Amino acid sequence: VPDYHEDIHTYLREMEVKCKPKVGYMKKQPDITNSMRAILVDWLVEVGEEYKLQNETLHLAVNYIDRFLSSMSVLRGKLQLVGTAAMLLASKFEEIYPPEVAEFVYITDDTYTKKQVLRMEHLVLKVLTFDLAAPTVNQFLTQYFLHQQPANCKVESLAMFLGELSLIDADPYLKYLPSVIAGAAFHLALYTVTGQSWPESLIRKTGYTLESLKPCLMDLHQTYLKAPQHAQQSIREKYKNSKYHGVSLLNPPETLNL
Amino acid sequence: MENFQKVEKIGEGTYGVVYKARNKLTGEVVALKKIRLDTETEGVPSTAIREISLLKELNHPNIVKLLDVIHTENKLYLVFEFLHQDLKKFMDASALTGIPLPLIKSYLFQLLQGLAFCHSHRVLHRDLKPQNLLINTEGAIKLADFGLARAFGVPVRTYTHEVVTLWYRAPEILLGCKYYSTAVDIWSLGCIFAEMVTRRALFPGDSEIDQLFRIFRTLGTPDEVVWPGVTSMPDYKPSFPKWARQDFSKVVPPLDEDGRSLLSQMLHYDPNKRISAKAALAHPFFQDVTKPVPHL
Ligand SMILES: N=C1NC(=O)/C(=C/c2ccc(-c3ccc(C(=O)O)cc3)o2)S1
Repeated sequence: VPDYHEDIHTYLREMEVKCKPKVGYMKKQPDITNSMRAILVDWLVEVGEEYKLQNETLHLAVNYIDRFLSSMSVLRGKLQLVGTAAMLLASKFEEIYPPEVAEFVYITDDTYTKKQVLRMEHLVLKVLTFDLAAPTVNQFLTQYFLHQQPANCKVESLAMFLGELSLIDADPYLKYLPSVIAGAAFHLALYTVTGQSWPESLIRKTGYTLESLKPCLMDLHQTYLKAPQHAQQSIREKYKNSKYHGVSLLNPPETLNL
Repeated sequence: MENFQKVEKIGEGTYGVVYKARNKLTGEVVALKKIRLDTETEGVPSTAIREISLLKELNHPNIVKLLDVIHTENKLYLVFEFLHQDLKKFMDASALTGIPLPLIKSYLFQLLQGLAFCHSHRVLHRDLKPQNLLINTEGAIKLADFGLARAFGVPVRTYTHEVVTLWYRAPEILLGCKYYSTAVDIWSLGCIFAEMVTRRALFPGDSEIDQLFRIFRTLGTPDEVVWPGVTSMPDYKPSFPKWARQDFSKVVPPLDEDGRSLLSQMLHYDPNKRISAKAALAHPFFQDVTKPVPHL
């Protein structure tokens, strides 16, 4: 545990603000909806599980897609192409072994060609102006985990579970920064498993009070309670498995007392 | 791309060739890194993708400046500020005379500032060798070649093992360690510092095992006292010869008490005990520091 922790925290806090999508971009998309993006993101969860991709890669690709749809109108039948090129770029950036273009083409069931996937890769790089090193809920959560006195695996798995649930729903989660969603997710995971709250050391590190996490945390408590009813279910399935301590099987708290 | 006239191929980088070029309209002398591309295969190489995005984040006097990305269908060019030569050529050209200690001190001070900036913006360089460190006529040195570089996490995950040119590769990589971080860049810089002092590579191994043994013969063979956890590392063998530590007065004769203190902190076995680039900048070796011009 080094000498760069605070410097990096401070820099990622500047970067998350420069890397955010436009909150209302979906109201200006004439052919696609939030429920279409929710189907796309849920599918990327499956793609990631199929290829054994890091959670970080999932978070990155969702950031690339949301910033891309911030300035670019996309018709519904071209949306999965945006998502595929984004997951290709995220894998190239973050993975030790990124899957191949031909493998990306196979998982779209030949919906697009190789030429198309690669032409879209070039357009996403153009639109994003090569700015791919974006902060994610993931990056913040892992820093926050260092404050659990002492390390609880179910808390960490549930925090990851909750931070991933937030990717699916642009309304409401596009409103909040990665660091806030991660605070909320961590607090809620902690509270559910152990009964403890957002710790004082993190209030101090982040500048975030439990009150200030309240709006995101009200939302995420709702998303958690309604998770088993939700149209998209790939995250719940993934988080049932024993590498996640089966945390999507735990019962949410009925009440937060906040 | 039609505003550039090519002057000369000035090398092959980690991937693709580097040319000297001039801007036909402004006169500006630039370095072009040409990267070859495929449809019919993988797209933009993951190596170019990392390099360009990390370079966008890394604006510092001691980090080579990316001026433009010329992204065609067929070809990808990176446009860089032009620098005179690399440290390996400088080192060869002054192999008989030596590099003046005030300029060794300068160059190390600057490499450490570039590196501190990298590390505190969550980037690992992972390929610090003298040919990736460029110098100008004015006494400046810069980190270049971010093709093998990586944005890291706090705390780190497992990254590519296949990492760092053998001669500058840290013992924790050599010993098959699960995690590595910023201390691997400090190791390489320790190696380079010594190389500047003595004019020869500190640890010129020719395989992973030979590299380890050259390290062991100089610094002593590490044990549980010196490095908690070593004997429990994946490629550690308890049959390794046990050599004693060589005295730095012999290892790097030209260097004063401060320079030897710093080097031994940069070549610490334990990655957690090994000095950081920020701490190294604060070392007494640098109290006197000036910005001499290379006597070429
Ligand atoms: N491998 C590389 N990665 C970069 O970013 C590079 C940028 C760059 C700028 C200038 C040079 C350069 C390299 C070598 C020489 C000589 O050997 O004379 C002269 C100039 O490289 S080179």
